[PDB]
Amino acid sequence: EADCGLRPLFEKKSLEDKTERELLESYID
Amino acid sequence: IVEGSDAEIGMSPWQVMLFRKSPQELLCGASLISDRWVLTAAHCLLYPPWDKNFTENDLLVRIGKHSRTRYERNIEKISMLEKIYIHPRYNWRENLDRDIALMKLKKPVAFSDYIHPVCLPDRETAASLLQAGYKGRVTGWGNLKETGQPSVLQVVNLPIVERPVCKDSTRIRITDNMFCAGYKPDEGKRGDACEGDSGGPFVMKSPFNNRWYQMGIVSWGEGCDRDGKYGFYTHVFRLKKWIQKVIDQF
Amino acid sequence: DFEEIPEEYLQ
Ligand SMILES: *[C@@H]1O[C@H](CO)[C@@H](O)[C@H](O)[C@H]1NC(C)=O
Ligand SMILES: Cc1ccc(CN)cc1
Ligand code: NA
Ligand code: NA
Repeated sequence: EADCGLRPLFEKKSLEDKTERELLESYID
Repeated sequence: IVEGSDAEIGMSPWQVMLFRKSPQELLCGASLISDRWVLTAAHCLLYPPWDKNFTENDLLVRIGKHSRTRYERNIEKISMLEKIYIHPRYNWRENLDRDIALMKLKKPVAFSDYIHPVCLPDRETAASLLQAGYKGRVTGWGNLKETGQPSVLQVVNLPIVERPVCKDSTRIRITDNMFCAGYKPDEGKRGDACEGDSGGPFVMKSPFNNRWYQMGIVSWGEGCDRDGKYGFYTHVFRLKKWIQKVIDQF
Repeated sequence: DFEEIPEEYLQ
């Protein structure tokens, strides 16, 4: 779907879940 | 999930529970990829060594859930299966190569705050993100330890492991249709999927477009959270041509 | 111990 992967309670409201930053910090490139 | 934590509400709105009708029980995880299509592991539906060969009418899928055991009135949706499709080269005899299956729902599920599809990766997203050290996220209602069961959906973030380390951890033949993830003994963090989590998603949040992509399917592990062992995941991008063929045809 | 689901989904 064009809207895939954007969570109504997080990305769609610009709210961050409690551990997604751990993922971002591992993406070292 | 071993050494995970309780999910936040709506944290994994593509999570699906594969549910046996009789006896009523959790069979596996799965994921929502569109309003009519659910992705899971083939071995959740077909595994002859254990006399497992489910038909459509044996099963339901439950979408939008958080609690493992409760009927989440006004939140979850329960869908019947129209048709199961198993990869024609799924290798149940040897090593679970190509451990992937699709389920088409009888009717579309309505999206909500709790129900929303995950993306499937393109080649470029897969090439950028499927790298040793990069972390993904595994979710499920499976057991909390190898040898107990959670009240609510569990979540754990785990790093992808270098392919030689994956291969050197096991006597099973590892293929290009698998990747492995988990911490090494020296790394001082732990975590894994466990029984009941298979078929669920390994997801990564693209830093390029801020969308979640399903890179893996929880496939197999020797025990759960054992030192020196890793969890193995179906490589979704490598099998995407089959996914596309099924959805285009049916 | 799973809570019973509505009978409509089992018919
Ligand atoms: C699984 O069961 C179906 C019957 O619904 C049968 O057609 C199929 O050949 C079986 N496959 C295996 C590997 O036993
Ligand atoms: C990835 C994974 C890890 C552990 C199990 C349970 N043996 C299944 C799947
Ligand atoms: Na080996
Ligand atoms: Na391990």
